[PDB]
Parts: sequence; C-alpha cells; structure tokens
Amino acid sequence: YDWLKTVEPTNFLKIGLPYQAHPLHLQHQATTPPSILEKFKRADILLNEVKAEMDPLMLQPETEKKLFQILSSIDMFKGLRKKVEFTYNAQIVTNAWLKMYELLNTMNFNNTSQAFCNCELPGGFISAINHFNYTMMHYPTFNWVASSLYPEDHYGLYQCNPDNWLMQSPLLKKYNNGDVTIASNVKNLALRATQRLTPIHLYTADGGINVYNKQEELNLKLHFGQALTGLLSLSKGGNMILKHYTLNHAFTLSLICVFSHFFEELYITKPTSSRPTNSETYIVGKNRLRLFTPKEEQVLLKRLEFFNDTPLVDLSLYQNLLESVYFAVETIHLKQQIEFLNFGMKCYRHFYNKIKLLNDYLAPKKKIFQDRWRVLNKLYVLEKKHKLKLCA
Ligand SMILES: C[S@@+](CC[C@H](N)C(=O)[O-])C[C@H]1O[C@@H](n2cnc3c(N)ncnc32)[C@H](O)[C@@H]1O
Repeated sequence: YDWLKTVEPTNFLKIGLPYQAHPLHLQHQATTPPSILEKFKRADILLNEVKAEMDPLMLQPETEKKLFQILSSIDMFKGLRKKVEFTYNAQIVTNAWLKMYELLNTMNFNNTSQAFCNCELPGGFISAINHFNYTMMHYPTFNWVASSLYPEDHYGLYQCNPDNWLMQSPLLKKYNNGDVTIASNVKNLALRATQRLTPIHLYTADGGINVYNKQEELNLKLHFGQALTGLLSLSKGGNMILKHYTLNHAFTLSLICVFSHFFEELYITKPTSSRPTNSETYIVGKNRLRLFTPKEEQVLLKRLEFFNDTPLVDLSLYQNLLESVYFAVETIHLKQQIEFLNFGMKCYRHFYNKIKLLNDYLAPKKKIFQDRWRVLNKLYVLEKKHKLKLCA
C-alpha cells in the first residue's frame, strides 16, 4: 500500500482572474456562445462521469455505509476542528470555520472589520472572522450583520444575537425570511444590512442546496441571489467571499464575468480545508472598485425576479477571463477533485472490508497535515471577552 504512504498534503488553490477594463453591458438577448464553452461543457461531462463511478455503491445501503466510512477515513483534516476549538478557544468550529479562517490567512484582505455574512446559519464563517479579527487584526470592536434562510442555529448565534440577524421567524409572515432567491428579499436584506452597519468591508455568502450531476444548476438561482445581496451591500473597497461549485454552466461563467467589472483582484479558490473530493469553490473579490449604477441594479434584480440561466453578458467579450476560469476548473476539478475521487474509490476497493486498517495507515499522515494547516494559518487563543454570545 505504498500509494497510501506517499499521499501528500494539498496546496491552497488560488487562480487569478483578469479585471475587465471595459464597461459592462448586461445582455437582454441571447448571443452565440464562444467556442470555449464546449470546453467547459466537456469538463462538466467528465467531472459528472467520475462522480458517477460511485453510483454502484449507492444502490445497496450496505455498500453505501462502507462508502462513507471510506470517505471519512480519507478525510485528512477530520480531528482538526476539535483540536482548533480547544487549543485556541474557538467557536462554531465547523468545517466552514476552517475554510473561512484559511481564506482570511491567505487572501490578504485589506480589511475584515464590517462583515455581512449571508446564508450563514449556523455561523462558522462569522465565528472565524470574529476570531481572526480579535486575534490577528486587533480591530477595536468588530461589527457584523448576518442573515440565512429562516428554518439551523445549532449554537444559538441567531437566538442570542438578534440585533445582528436580518431575517424574521415565520411568526412574522405578516417580512423577509432570508431566502435569497426572492428578489424582494435580496433588496431588503441589502438595505437592512446597509441600514445598521456602514460601511460593509466584507461580504460572505456560503449558500448551497444539496441533493450531484445538476448541483451547480440546482444552485444557480441561489448563488445569484447570494451575489446580488453582496453587490447591493458591499461598499467601495470592500471584500467578497462567495461559495460556488463546478463553474461550468454559462450562467455561472456570466456571473463571474459581471464580478470582474467590480474588483481590483478576483480569484477562484479551493482552500485545503474545502473537501478535495467535492466541487466546492470560493470566488473571492478584493477591493471593490465601484458600486452598481441604478440601471445595473434594476436589471439584475429583475433577472432574479424572473430567472433564467441565460448568460447575463456576452461571453464572447470575456475570452481571456474565460480561459482563466477553465484554468481553475482544470486545476480544481479536472485534476485535483478527480485525482481524489479516484483515490477514494481505490481505497474503497482495497479497504471496503478493512476500514480500521486504512485509518491506522493514515494516522501519521493525518497529524502531519493538520499540523501543517496550523503552521500555515497561525492561530492564537481567543480572549473570552471577545467571544460571540451563543445560546446553545
Ligand atoms: C454550508 S451552510 C453555510 C453556513 C456555514 N456552515 C457557516 O456556518 O459558515 C448552508 C447555508 O446556506 C443557506 N442557504 C441555502 N439556501 C439559501 C437560500 N435560498 N437563501 C438563503 N440562504 C440559503 C442556509 O441557510 C445555510 O446557512
């Protein structure tokens, strides 16, 4: 099992996207797509094919249990959350906490002080920024608004902190339930957010549904409201962190195209704390250069209002940017993710009946990787006076 003993830690994956000097026209017709879309389409079929390879295991509950066991066993960062939570006084240290924390430590944000964290429940992202802010930035006070589809708040971050969340309980249907697929909710959330916290230097949105062959597609309207909320609230100079997945659909591509008009730097990122076997990505915009015009605002909300995945811009005008995206898709999905799904199927085959053994083989490797993470994203102990109030 040498192939096991040689597994190496992943690297943080960061792919720069070019800003578009040119003025942004939001399309109202369909345009013939550029050739390169066939390439993204070829990536979608391939990535979907490898994923399919676990289909046979998903038919009997027995093999499906062994499948998740095997996936658990290969998760090199598993007991890191608990090490982090204890060693350093951290809170809501979900896997989301590590991702946001890793993002904070890599991206060199110019500012992380005024955070609007949307699709945030429970609140790992919020906790990560609180902790990073008070132990690394030392911002005198840290102010944040949050919102999420009202259901979960396992830790009582919504219950204890109601002057910060922007969505209502059903008992208020009378009303914004934090659902970012309703256009009127996104307008309202952005307004609320900018109504009690100015400016907004950091917007984050970690939304997703779950189900894999149409995961991106199922999530388009969600990832569009997510981003509409941000772009309607993020103040000039502010920063942005958005959860995406595959990035092969022409809408997603056109959405990234919109973004490239609004930041000094734009990147597609795959943090080591993002499972290497899933398609999760984090689009990251540093230094917002300008706000929406009043026309740009209306066109996008109406598209949210009456939604179709037709591209928002003429993709042919963004050839260079598109070549950069595919390069992230080649790096994150066609290589890394496919390399790691193959690796997990291989493990499954040689260890479906020997889980304990696989875990024994990988213990040394695990400690080294979690240790590396901690040395890469230095963590300090959070002062109890700077902790978030939790009701659970
Ligand atoms: C992966 S969790 C994100 C939170 C992350 N675990 C954290 O604590 O940082 C999924 C999130 O997406 C949100 N979400 C999913 N669909 C949504 C929608 N249509 N509108 C608003 N939020 C949505 C959920 O409310 C939830 O907070």
